[PDB]
Amino acid sequence: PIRALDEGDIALLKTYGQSTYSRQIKQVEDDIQQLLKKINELTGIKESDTGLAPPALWDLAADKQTLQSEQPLQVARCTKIINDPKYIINVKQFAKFVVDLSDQVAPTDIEEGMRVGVDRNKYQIHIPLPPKIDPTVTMMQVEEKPDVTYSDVGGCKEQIEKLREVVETPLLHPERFVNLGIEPPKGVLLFGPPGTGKTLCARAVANRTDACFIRVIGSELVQKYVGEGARMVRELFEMARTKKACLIFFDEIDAIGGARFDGGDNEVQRTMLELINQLDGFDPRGNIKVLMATNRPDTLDPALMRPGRLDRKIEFSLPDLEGRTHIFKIHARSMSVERDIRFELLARLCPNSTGAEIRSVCTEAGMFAIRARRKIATEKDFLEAVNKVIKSYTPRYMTYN
Amino acid sequence: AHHTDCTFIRVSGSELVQKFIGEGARMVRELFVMAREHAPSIIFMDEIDSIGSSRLEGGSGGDSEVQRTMLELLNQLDGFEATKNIKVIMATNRIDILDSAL
Amino acid sequence: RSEYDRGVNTFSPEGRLFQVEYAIEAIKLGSTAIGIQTSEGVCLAVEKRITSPLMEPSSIEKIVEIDAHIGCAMSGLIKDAKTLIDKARVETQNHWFTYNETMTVESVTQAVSNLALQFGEEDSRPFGVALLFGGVDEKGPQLFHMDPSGTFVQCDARAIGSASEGAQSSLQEVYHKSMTLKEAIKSSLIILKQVMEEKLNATNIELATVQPGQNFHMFTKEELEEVIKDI
Amino acid sequence: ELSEEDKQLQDELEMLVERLGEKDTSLYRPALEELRRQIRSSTTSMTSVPKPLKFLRPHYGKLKEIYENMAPGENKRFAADIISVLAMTMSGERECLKYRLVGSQEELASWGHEYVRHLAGEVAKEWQELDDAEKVQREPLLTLVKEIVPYNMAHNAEHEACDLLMEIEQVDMLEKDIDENAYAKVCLYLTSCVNYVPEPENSALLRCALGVFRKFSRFPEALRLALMLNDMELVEDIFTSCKDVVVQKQMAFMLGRHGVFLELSEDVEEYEDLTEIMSNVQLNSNFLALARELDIMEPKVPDDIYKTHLENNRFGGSGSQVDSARMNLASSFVNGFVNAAFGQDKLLTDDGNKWLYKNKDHGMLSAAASLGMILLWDVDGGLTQIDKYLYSSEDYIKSGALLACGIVNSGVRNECDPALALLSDYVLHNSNTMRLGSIFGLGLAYAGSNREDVLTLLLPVMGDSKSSMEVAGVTALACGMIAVGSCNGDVTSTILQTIMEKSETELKDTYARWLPLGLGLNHLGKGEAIEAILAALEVVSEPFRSFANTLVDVCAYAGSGNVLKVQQLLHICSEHFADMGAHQGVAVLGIALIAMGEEIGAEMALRTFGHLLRYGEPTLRRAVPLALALISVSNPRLNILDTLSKFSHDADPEVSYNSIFAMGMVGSGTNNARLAAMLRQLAQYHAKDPNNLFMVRLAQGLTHLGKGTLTLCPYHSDRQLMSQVAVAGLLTVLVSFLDVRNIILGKSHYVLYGLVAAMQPRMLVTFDEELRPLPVSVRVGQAVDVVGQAGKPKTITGFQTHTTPVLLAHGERAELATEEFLPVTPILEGFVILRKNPNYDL
Amino acid sequence: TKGPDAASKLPLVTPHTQCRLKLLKLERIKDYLLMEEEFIRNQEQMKPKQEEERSKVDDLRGTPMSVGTLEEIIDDNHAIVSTSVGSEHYVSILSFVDKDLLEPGCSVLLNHKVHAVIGVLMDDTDPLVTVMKVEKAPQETYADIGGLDNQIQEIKESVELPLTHPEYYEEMGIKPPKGVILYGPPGTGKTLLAKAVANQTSATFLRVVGSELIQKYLGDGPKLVRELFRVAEEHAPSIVFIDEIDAIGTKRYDSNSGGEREIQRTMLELLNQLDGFDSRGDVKVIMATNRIETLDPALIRPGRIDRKIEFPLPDEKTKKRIFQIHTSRMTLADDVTLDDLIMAKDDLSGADIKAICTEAGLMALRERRMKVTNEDFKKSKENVLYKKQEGTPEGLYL
Ligand SMILES: Nc1ncnc2c1ncn2[C@@H]1O[C@H](COP(=O)(O)OP(=O)(O)OP(=O)(O)O)[C@@H](O)[C@H]1O
Ligand SMILES: Nc1ncnc2c1ncn2[C@@H]1O[C@H](COP(=O)(O)OP(=O)(O)OP(=O)(O)O)[C@@H](O)[C@H]1O
Ligand SMILES: [Mg+2]
Ligand SMILES: [Mg+2]
Repeated sequence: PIRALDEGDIALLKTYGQSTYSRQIKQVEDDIQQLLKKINELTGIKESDTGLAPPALWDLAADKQTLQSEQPLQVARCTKIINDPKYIINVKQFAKFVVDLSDQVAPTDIEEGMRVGVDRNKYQIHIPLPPKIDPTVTMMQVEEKPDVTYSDVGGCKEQIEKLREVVETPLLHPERFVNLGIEPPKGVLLFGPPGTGKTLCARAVANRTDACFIRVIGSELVQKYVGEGARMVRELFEMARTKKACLIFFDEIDAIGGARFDGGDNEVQRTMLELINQLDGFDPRGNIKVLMATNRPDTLDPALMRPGRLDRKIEFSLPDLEGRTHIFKIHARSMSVERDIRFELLARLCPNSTGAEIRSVCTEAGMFAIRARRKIATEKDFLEAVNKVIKSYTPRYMTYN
Repeated sequence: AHHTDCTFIRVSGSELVQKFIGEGARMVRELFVMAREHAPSIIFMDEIDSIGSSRLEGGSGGDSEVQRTMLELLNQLDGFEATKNIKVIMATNRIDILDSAL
Repeated sequence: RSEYDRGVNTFSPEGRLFQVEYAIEAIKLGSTAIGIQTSEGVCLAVEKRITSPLMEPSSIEKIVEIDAHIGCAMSGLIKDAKTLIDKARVETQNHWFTYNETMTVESVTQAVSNLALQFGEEDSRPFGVALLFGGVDEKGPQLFHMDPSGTFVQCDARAIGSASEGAQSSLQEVYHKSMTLKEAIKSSLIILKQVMEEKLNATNIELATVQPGQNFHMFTKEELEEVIKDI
Repeated sequence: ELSEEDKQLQDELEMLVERLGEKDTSLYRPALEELRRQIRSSTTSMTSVPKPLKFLRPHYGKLKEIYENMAPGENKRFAADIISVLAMTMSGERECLKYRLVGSQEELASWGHEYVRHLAGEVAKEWQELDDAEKVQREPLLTLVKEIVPYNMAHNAEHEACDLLMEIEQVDMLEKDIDENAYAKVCLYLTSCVNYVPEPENSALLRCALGVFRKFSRFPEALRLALMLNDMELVEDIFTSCKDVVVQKQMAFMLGRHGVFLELSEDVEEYEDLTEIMSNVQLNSNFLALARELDIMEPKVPDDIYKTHLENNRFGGSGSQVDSARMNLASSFVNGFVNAAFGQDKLLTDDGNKWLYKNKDHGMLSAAASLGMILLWDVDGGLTQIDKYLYSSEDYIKSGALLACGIVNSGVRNECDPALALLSDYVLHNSNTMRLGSIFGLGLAYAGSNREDVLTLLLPVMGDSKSSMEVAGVTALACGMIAVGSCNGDVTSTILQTIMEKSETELKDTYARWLPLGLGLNHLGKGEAIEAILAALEVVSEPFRSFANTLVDVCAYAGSGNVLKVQQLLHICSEHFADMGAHQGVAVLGIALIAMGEEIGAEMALRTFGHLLRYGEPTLRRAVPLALALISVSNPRLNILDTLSKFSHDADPEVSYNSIFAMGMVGSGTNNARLAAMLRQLAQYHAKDPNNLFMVRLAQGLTHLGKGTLTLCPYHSDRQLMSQVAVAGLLTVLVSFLDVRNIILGKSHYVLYGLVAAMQPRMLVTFDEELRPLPVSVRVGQAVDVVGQAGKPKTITGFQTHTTPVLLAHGERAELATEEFLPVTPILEGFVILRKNPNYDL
Repeated sequence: TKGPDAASKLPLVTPHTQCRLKLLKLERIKDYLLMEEEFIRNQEQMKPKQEEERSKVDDLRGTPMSVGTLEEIIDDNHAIVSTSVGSEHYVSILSFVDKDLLEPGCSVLLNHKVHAVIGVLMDDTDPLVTVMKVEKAPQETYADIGGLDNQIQEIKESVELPLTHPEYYEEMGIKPPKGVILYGPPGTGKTLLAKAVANQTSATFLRVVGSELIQKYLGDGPKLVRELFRVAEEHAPSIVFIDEIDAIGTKRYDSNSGGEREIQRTMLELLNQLDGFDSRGDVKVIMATNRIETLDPALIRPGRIDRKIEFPLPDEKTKKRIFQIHTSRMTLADDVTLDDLIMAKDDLSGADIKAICTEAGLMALRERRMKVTNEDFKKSKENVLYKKQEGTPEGLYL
């Protein structure tokens, strides 16, 4: 029995009511939106910054002189030298050319396998170039020590000692191992529950690594083009070999080191196979201690987990009571806490909680102390934080006693 | 679609599934962007049972990808950005199988 | 472990039975109980862990009279603890009946372990409760600790429950062979207050003592305040 | 189509309208009566579309002609009523109103609510269209309003009634039509609408509101609106009209907070107590008690404030051993502002003279001023601790000692007024600097006093041609501060004669920019009496004439929020031509001044200032940060701080100076950790340029002023009670600051102390009727409304139960969470008298 | 530095109801808008050196200018730039290019003919990421949420308070929670609390769907996540909102599919950015999921998501607050006693306590009434509550 609306009904509904100010307000809103759009269009620039130096820095009219005189040179590698000598040059992907040197360079300068520049017209070799240093692989280095030391890692004395015996002791004091004929393990696989502190130990090692520390970004190794990830792994391991006693950290190794299956991952599997032979196989790896971490060790290919590539498998178990107390002290060193805080009770109230949950509890206690305007967080704040962080995420406890 | 005087974009059951991961979400986003550009518009999703079924857990059993497309559609219809002048008509038997988010 | 820990009848690669350890973990969820054995006698202090003021404090049983000369402290599952305590009482009464003598604390602990041992020997699950047996016998004051696995060993001062690790560590520091009952009780109360979430008072702890000559004496409301006054 | 009843009704109505064809006796009366009944029943129902009205699309032209021809009495009126009700939906505006005007009167309510609303709109439109040429049509509209207003009052339509009454420029009807249950709604609506509606209607609206509260005997709010209009006789009348002692005390305390000191009469009960409270002598004790409660009584060291330990000491142990005059002045300003108002310091009270000796001329003057700047609100103790430097070995230190004495007394008034006695024999003192110090001491101690003795003594100072130009500017600033926002006739004439007598050769100097400052300060907040001022100023030759005109015009409308005047200022800024740039600088400062009145104005002025900063010229860009600082004084808005940080590194130096000063002013007393980190980073970055580092330390001092317990906002009581003395001091500082090198960084470093005239605390200490500290659970949060026009006091949100005393940030409002007491004043700011609730029983 | 690019928003009008005070407020805002328009329109017109330098630079640069990747820096006036087609060119670095920004991996701007480097592209942000940035802040503020107070307080302490009042956290010594997860039944107020935070927040707000982070190509997913977080870091104070996290945050499991293993890789890149080697910076992540039991434990562990805010179905007080919020605009009648519908059994969510409002309005329109009545609300509830089929047991329990 419902009846549809007509034109007169619509008109009366939109008129029979409030019309003394509704029309004016609606028009004002529409025109305010229009004015905002007009202003945005009028400015609508946000001039994007470009690398233009200060006016005095360049102030050069000879830049045109160098542009007109100097000529761009394609970079290519001389695969072979022919004997007037002729040179076979691979212009990356363009084509293969058989060119001869320009008078500027001497024949002795150009050697087989060296990447040299060539003119865009005749392809003559004009100048040698330093061997390629990959930009992503080079940026994969640390060159900035994180500010987390071994004193910030608590409850893992045995694990930390094993990690040092793997990545630090063999580098600092090779004599203790050479005298007894002991080859120190070259790799460590830090596997444990998430938030237990593997990455913290890795950061501590990088902090006191006193060598080349390379953090392997799982994103770069997985590349869009086929064969690019294996090339990146091969470049990273070469850059590690050129240095002395390098340290490679394969964070979240389960990102690429999945179990092979029969297209599936395929390309990532090829990159994994490239890392496997680099770590172990022909052509000994050298002084490159590999550090791998993963919260899910069961998905790794058995080849990558075999004790020839990851020699020492450190298990980062949930901290025991002493470990939890030490973690609480470490994370509460800066907190303005009262002097009677029984950290033992807070440790015993977090039965199975990693270091990350302990830090969360400490931050929650601080936030509770901030809620009520108190600058000192009493033990009651810590108890409430423990309830909120662990217990939050009676009849069941009734049976127990 | 006859008496509409308005763009009446149509989406069948399996048109948003797609093989390559992320193609369903991209297709849904392009569909909604085009509908907004041609606003007002009505999107008809016949046989929404295909994509939009009750959400299943992860693991080999779960379809996952269709789940991602359905999540994209859910955000589009009611998310951070509220659609203006875009009405969706979805017809599907078995009303009880559709997840309690669509 | 997920495939080997679904029964006391399965052996883990280590050879561990991954169901008794779960029983120990379950006993780890009970209220802390402390027992100190001294030449003068044996003292048992525990945590009430009262959940609601409406509940009768005497309804929840942590220290019970297994016999007039042996006291038992519970920490863990209520049902297993009650069954084991009743079996201990029955065994003590049977020994008195047949042999006209008070069964030694070692004998009662053995009897209770026997029932704690039939955890699937074809005449269920391990009894998820640890009992601290304290009493005086022909050998003098004694304290015996039992775990769901059935292993029982004499302990001078054992702490069991939620705060087992810290309580035991502090007991090692605060225990000596020449302690008297008063100092032992004071130390036990101090330790319990140290490892107690709520401020210690007369409504959250029940203290039990068993000295030679006298019987199992559980401190009453008035008595407990007298001891907590100084600590 | 239509339903059975629908078509039946439509056919019946068509037949009824058709029966109006010829003129038989028994057709018009029955047809008209039935049409009236149907229309009334339809409209006097729910908002449903009035089916009789929808079906009614005949033509009344024949009906209108018969209406005019026959029965000019009842039948004509009935036809007019029917046609007017019909036109309520259609567009017959003039005819829609006229048919009701000439039709049967009956009553508006008998027809329908929507009809009454439409009639109110029609009346407003006609009144707007009806000018003063003919009053013949005026009376009928007044008669219609006479009944329209009560209908809205009775049916919860206060908004519509207020809109109609203030739309026809006639508001007095509220004086009698208001009801007890609706005084709050009308008062809140008019208070909200006062700011956004211009003059002279603004003045009439404010006066009518005052009348409403006076009729309802709402004394605090009536006084609030009297301050609104700045009508002193209104304040005196309200003071007379009080019979209640507790309300008396609360109003006296509030008026002391405003800074307007009215002469008290011994006849009033508790004259001594009320005068002492309104002279906020005990405010020092209350602030010290709050500091003790917060356990922050320990003085902070400038070394700690700069956090030199944390900064990357690239030059360790060799780059900080040079104590120049400028960095000494910066450190003095820091160990002042920061430790200010606590009445104590571990480096200034004990090592004042040795540190002072290291400065030269202006620097030592500023150090001596900061000497007393340490102890604000402690009159006797401050004077005792500063007399030793007042007797300093160097006679030049005496001016700084006088400045410090005035700053100590700043914000506190003593009945015997030591400052005037101290300066009586020194105002004529030949050396310029000591007289300057005495005058500034008088200004800080006697900020806003408006005591005729001080102005009369300054008149010889104005006529003292022997005084130097800087002394002349200081005297003008002091005379303006004495009569801030008063339009002092004697001072007006004095400044008028001085500025006309001024010479162009001695006017081209940069120090001649304070005379318009004083003119505006005297005429600050009163824009109805400056046209003659501009006419007189037209005599002076350009370009200084343009700057003086612009500054006087801006200060005439300080806070009035006039869109047209801001438009003229924007025009002035938009045209590109020093003094010509002074025009644009004062224009930008005026944009900020007028925009600060309302939240919407300030928020939009932020965008306008950013736009003119990214488009403007060097003078506009220089004036931008000062305008932003003035708009958001002691309101550390994150967007404003971000823009100031973005422009703090600008290649133009003066832009950097102004940006750093704006950072310091905006975060006055906020103790913003982000702002503090930004200031520290800027100080590290500008470690080479002495001036940038000096004013970065200055900004740090302003931000840490009172250790987060002092606020320089020129507004109060929910950020609406503008502070006349505070605003005047702010304009003086800003005008002295548009040119920093010559004044701020030149020979007049002591000008920045003028802003201390705006110093005020922010706190939530609660007392009892005896005035003893009475702790009470108080909820704290931002006053953000969650409803429409229900007239709610902002529906305090972000509740945080706190025990008084508590700290309320800018725009932060806390309410008396305990119904045990009812405040004498509805607001909850500063100290309040918690009146025990008699209605509630424990 | 590149400080926050906070979204622009006009001030709020309080009256809401179409009273003349709202008209005055809107007129004032429009006046200031016309003010700005006139000022900026006169500036260029009223406007009447560096032109020589600009002309010289642009004539040396020429057009069009190719955007390429800098591979290495050989000398101070020579570098190897690889054009977009993968071909490396040994081009000459011109004087007018700040050598400080020239670093390997940067997007260099090259002359089209000689390929000589002429400028360094600064932003070069992935277009699929620059879209995420919130420019127009949503109009839904905090007053537009009924209840969810505890939740509002937690979200404010996580994403809002730290910027405004960092003093408290600095003195207490605790780093403010930098990650919050919003989980709960559907239609509870998760995306709303996100919209309100974006409206009030002064930091750059980035919105993602959890499905746009997945790209068809292999390495595009992790690289897109890295680009998003790099853009968030570029604007120091930022809030990143990943709604529908359960799209890519499903529990990691051995998947015999590159699709699944690619999605897992995207999740791993996300969790590496959130809390891994190198600090995350001052970027706060807000995530919403109507399913938190299916998320990878690593993603929702403390350190990445520090406050697992729960969003329950509204209770009686919250339901009354959502009726007041969604009926304030509506012209209710005198007999509308909302408590009758507010009672409910247990299962009325905001969406419903709003669709119910919309349905009541529509049913009022059906009877030609713009003022709703109690019967309209009851019918609307009966019509719009038909969501769950049974969701209940039988008459077993007593
Ligand atoms: N054992 C620990 N001691 C102290 N702090 C810890 C510990 N474990 C974790 N934390 C704290 O938690 C932060 C994050 O933990 P971390 O990233 O090391 O966990 P993880 O186990 O490596 O994580 P995932 O397995 O998910 O990769 C650390 O930076 C540190 O602050
Ligand atoms: N508590 C509430 N207060 C006010 N409005 C609410 C509330 N809950 C829901 N709403 C309204 O209903 C809409 C739906 O809520 P919201 O968008 O937060 O859903 P959600 O929790 O994100 O659910 P989904 O899982 O479907 O994304 C809101 O945009 C708002 O208009
Ligand atoms: Mg990690
Ligand atoms: Mg959502």
